[PDB]
Formats: sequence, C-alpha cells, structure tokens
Amino acid sequence: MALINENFLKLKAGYLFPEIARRVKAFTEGNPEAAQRLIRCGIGDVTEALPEAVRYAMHEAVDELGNRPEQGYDFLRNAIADNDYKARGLPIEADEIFISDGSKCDTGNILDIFGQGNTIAITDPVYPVYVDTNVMIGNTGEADENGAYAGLVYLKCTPENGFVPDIPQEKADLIYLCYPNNPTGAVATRPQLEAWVKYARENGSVLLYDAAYEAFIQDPTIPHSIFEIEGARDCAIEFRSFSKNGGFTGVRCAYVVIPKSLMGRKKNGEAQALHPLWSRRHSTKFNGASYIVQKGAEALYTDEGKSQTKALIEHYMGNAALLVEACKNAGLSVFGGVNAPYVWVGCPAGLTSWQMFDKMLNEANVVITPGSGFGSAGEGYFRISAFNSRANVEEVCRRIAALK
Amino acid sequence: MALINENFLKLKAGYLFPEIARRVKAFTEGNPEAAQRLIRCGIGDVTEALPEAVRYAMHEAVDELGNRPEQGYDFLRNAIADNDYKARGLPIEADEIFISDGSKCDTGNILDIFGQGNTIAITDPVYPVYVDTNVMIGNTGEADENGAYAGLVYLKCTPENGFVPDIPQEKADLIYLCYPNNPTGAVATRPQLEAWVKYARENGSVLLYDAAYEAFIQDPTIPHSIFEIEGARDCAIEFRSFSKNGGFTGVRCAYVVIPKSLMGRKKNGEAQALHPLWSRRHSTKFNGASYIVQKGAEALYTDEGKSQTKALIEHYMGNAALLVEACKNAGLSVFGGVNAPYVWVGCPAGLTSWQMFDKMLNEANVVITPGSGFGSAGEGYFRISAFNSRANVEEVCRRIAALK
Repeated sequence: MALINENFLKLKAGYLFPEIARRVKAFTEGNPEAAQRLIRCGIGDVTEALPEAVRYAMHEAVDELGNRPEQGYDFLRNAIADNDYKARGLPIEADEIFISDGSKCDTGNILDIFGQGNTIAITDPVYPVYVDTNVMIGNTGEADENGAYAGLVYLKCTPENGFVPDIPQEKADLIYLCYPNNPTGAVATRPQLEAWVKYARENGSVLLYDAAYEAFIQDPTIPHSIFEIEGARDCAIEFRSFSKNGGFTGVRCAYVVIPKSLMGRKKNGEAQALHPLWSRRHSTKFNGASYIVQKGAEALYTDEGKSQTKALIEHYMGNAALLVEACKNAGLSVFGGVNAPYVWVGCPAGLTSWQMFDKMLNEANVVITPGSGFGSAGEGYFRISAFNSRANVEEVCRRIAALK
Repeated sequence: MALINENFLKLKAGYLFPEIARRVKAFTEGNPEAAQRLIRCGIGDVTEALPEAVRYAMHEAVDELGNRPEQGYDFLRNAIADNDYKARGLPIEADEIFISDGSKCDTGNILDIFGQGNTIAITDPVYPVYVDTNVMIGNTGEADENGAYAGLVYLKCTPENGFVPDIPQEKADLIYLCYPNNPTGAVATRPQLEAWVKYARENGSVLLYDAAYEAFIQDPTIPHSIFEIEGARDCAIEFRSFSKNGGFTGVRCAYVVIPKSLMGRKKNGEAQALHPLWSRRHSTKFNGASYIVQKGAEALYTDEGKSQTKALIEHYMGNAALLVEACKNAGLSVFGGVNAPYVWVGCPAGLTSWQMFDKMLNEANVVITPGSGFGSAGEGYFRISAFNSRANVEEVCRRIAALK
C-alpha cells in the first residue's frame, strides 16, 4: 500500500474556518427559527464583492476571451510596481512581482522552496495557515494541550506588550509577521520594523511579511510595506492581497514580492537566490491567475477604482468603530478596530473562546471566530469581522449590548 | 542563513513550456519579419477560449457578485456527479468531487498527501508536471544524460509496443496514467484498464488517472473514466479538466475524484483514507475556485453548452485530421490525431527533438513542442497542437509539405 503524509495526522483538528462552518450548519439544522436571525461576523458576509470599475473590466475581459505567463500579465505586474512601490519611492521592479489566486495560497505554498531543519518563528496569535502548512510539510513536532506544535518558536503578542512581539534571543531562519495582524489588529511601528530587518539581516534570516490588510491602516505614522525599511531587499518577502483589500473577496487575486537579491543557503553553505526557486515553483505547480481576474485587479489602480476602494474601506472601518464602541460600552476589553477591519475582544470572565463562540451562536445568533483558532495566545479572546452591511453591524452592536 | 529545498537543484532545466516561450521570444526579437509569419502549435493559440453559454453565465455571475466551500459549490459538484458519472452508470458521489483552478495544479499537488519512499511509476513519454513535481518534493534522485531521474519507474510507450506500456514486474505504489496520453494521443482499451486495476488492487497501489483529454475520444470502444472499471473505487484517483476540454483555456477550472473508500497506509501499516487528507489540503493551502469560473463550468452541462462544446471538439479534431494527412503525405511517421487534439510526429532523419524545434521555428516559422520535453522516450519526436484556427492549421500543413 502507498505511504500517506503522516505530518497530516499531527494536526489536532480540521482547518479552523471549515470547522466553524460545520458547527454553524449543525446549529442552523437544529434551529430553523434562529437561522433566519443569524448574522455572520466570522469570515464575514460582504454585499458588494466587486466595485463598478472591476465589474466593467471583468465583463470586457469575458468578451475579449470569446474573440481572442504564470508570473502574471505585464499590465498588472507594471500597475503594481508603478502604484504600490515606485510612486511611494520603494525599490521594487515588475519582474519581482508574482501574481497568484490569493495570499492564503502564497503564504501556505512559500515553504515549498525551503528545506527541512530551519528554525521557524510565528507571531502568536495569528492567521492559522502558517502553523498548519508548517505541520503538513514536516517542519514541526506534535501539538500540546493548548494546540502549540513543538519546534515552532511562538512570538507572544499580549495586551501587556501592546501585541508587539519581543525580538527573540533564539536565532530564527524564517519569521512570519502579519501587519496589520489578523486577528489582533496590531501594527508595527517604523523602529519596530527597523529592528526586525536588523535581526533578520545579521542572522541571514527571511522575514515573511503578510501585509494583506495594508489598505485599512489609518494611523499616518505606520509603515504599509516592509520595503519602506532600508535593507528589506536583503531579508524580506512581502505578501499583498486584492481580495482581503476593500472586502472585494470576488477579486480572487494576490501577489508575492521576492527581491532578486534575496538569498538562502544550500546544504554546502553556498548562497542561492529565492527568486528563481519561486519562479520554477509558480510555473510548474500553478497555471496562472485568469486574464479576467487580472483585468479586474488592474481596474483597482484607475481613479474610479481607487475612489470606489476608499469608500468601501471607510464603510468597513466605520463598521469596526461601532463594534469597538458597543464592546467598550458593554464592559468587554477590546483591541484593534482602528488599522484593520476586525476587532479583538476579551471573553467574559469564565468563558473559553469556544464557549463564547457557542454563547454568541445560541444566545445572540452571531457567528464570531474563537481566539484559540489563531493559536494558544488567542485563548480568552474572539474576533468579530467588520465585513458586513452597516445595518447588520448596528444589529450585532445591539446584540452585544443586550448579552446577559 | 535559511536552508533552500535542494530538490529544486536536481532539476536539469526550467519547466518545458516557459523554456519554449523564452526561445521563441529570443527568435521574435532577432527576427521581426519572421515574428509576423509565426504560427503557435506548441501550447496552441485558440480564438474562442469561451463558448456563448459560458460567457452568458460568467457575465451573470460578475453582476451577481456586485449585488450579493473550498471543495467547490454544490451546483457544480452535483452537475459533475450527475452528468459525467451517474448518467453513465458510474458509482461517484458529489462529495468525492474536489473543484480546483486546473489539472496542472491538482496532478502537481496530489503528492502533498503521500509520504516519501513510495515506488512511483510514470508512463514515458508524458506531460512533464508529474516528473518535475516528484523531483521537487524529494521522491527521486539525480537526472542522467537524457533527463530521466533515478528512482522513478518509467513505463516505456513506443511505436514498437503500440504505445501500450508493459505492466511492470516492479511493484509500484503510485502509477501515473494519462489517457488520452499527452503527447502520443494513445488510448487504453477496456481490458488494458482492467489489467491496470487488477495490478493496482493486488499490490494495494493507487492509479493516478489523468483524463484531461477524455472529451476528444472518437473510438466508441475506448473507456473515458477509470471508474467504468469494476474495483477502480479501491485503487483510483481521476483528474478531469474543463479548460483542456473543448480548448476553452479561459475556463480555468478542473476537478479531482477521490472515492471515500480509497486507502493508503501509515508507517505501522494500518489503513488511512485519502479523502480526508485531500479535504484538509484543499481547505488549508487553496482558497477555492471563484463563483464566476464555477458558474462558467456549470454552463457546459446545459444543452447549449454541450452543443457548443461538441462543435469545438469536431473543429479541433478536424484540425488534427489535416495535420495527420499533411505529415503522412510529407513522409513523416505520425501517431494519434484521432482521440486527442494533437499529433505525435517522428523527427526527419538525423534531427533531435530540439533540432526539429529550431528548424520549424527558423525555416517554417512554426512553434512545435520537442518530444524530449515529455521524457527520454520522447527524443526523436515532436508534438503539434490542433488548438488553432482552421486557416492557421491549413497554413502549417502547407509549411510541413514544403519543409526541405
């Protein structure tokens, strides 16, 4: 018989979000009356998954394919290089941009170009894809009581330390930073990124910088890109998303930035550029994002596209501001809701994250994400998405206020 | 410094198709006059990448996302189960269907749920994704002079043996079969598949059955699906594509069939179902195919969709028939062009595959695929795609006849 990948059996449970969808469906089946009242603030529940400019461009592209490069089309790689980097004085070229189907895929699949035995550092709590894919490829040991896997170096982010992780004494080879952080909403300051780039460069490490929620930053002092930091070109890969941007989950498109100067080592100690490794991976294991979605994403860089995106970001951060107010008024400890389209909330005394999940589902008829789903440091908290209608978030705010 | 995946350095060259695109671009730069005359029969050059029914559905879906499950939507999983399996008396359920962005991705990424040290058998020559991804994950040794990697069991398909591989004396754990074969155009008979299912079941092996060109089969005696064979449920995964079907490369959608009954082993020898392993992989490392492309693919199962698909298949197999006639008339040994939309052609006396590639580019201004690109058994042949306009294929036929 054919040997299975036993690293999959190390996984304590199923992937968080399908595990939630299961428990919601179970509730919905048993409670048809409640199901009609249900509001989804887990992943979220967007109305306009495509702005006008993007829809127009996608219709044109559909007709174009009727009439009629894995790295991505020139027009989109150039639009990204020009608008997100060159126009901000950042040293990134179009041929360092790799267009994908989403950041979930890129952050998951980046480990394909790295070997075994690397020391992996991951911010805790964070988006659980980084941990789970590290377990699957065999970069960890078993999980403990609290679902932390041996071998991984967990950088603890708490209210105590303002959700800014202490740069470790341990020397990590790969470092996952999510900024703005999902789910805490935390942002890194310029000096904090300067210190991370210093640590990475002197240890010859790689910063895996997930900037998916970049566009929601409101504080004008906060960096958007790691390549705002001198020397980032020598130690940083950046993940960006069109889909988790402006809540247009319909724009299933993202990109990875790999400087041609970025180096790993072989077993013999000699240097090896990461750019070619990823290019080979991208062109062999992926078939490229469609012309339709790439034309959609190009539309986001038009005047009308930027105008439509800015209104949606104001709408969603308006939603977040109301969730912060309602939680504060109800006596709950609240973090974020100012630089990312979600809020991080302390569970009421004596409730685990999963117990608060069940209470909100059964009593308030509101889906939230249990904090423990984002790692051990997440226990005692939950996340509420600001990705919903204004009317639904106002309703959720009333339900949180009324929670007994 | 961070350790790279050394398995990438075992790869003799870049992935075949980007390697061709490079050599064409180089020629196009140096020869602007020739570039105007160039006809692309490598990958191919389709005009209508979307039928009417698919475009209508994609336009409606774009507007739907403006107004208001990784495994794939119910509507498409049900349409596939009902039309491609149940309506042919095949025992496949909707929950055994996994919707993806393409077969290249699925056939490449299937190795993620298998361990190391399995004996891998691959038909030679074949689509080079299977070999290259096996090299990347560390399932092989180094390449030899002819680009065959140590460890892999290569099943030789030649004119001598009618492109029928000998069922090996070696006991293989994973077996890659491509039917119709890319690039030879060969098809397996019912008794040949019966023998493969017998071998697989008695050795507890897994058949990885790539049926991407299923729709182009013209011989009514030839099986379309491995699940036409009694016992396939105990030893078979099937790969199907909407995109490599009817030449609609615009429909970036495919699916994998994993029976819930299909078993691998752990290191202690106990059984483990493959279905859950793939579900966890699919929901963690992938973000699901878009609603727009899934609505597109659904449209292919309508009366108008089947009618439009059948006309395009007749158009492309008409193209293949002309390529066979022109090659035969010019004194070239030709195989296939009857059950798949490409022809497999013997190089003129004394030319390697790459030498025939250069001759067709420089003398005829025609891109073809060198046979050696599909493995060692491919040397001395080349592939011509039937995916082009009728006028372009008639032109290519004249240019082959005029080749001196």
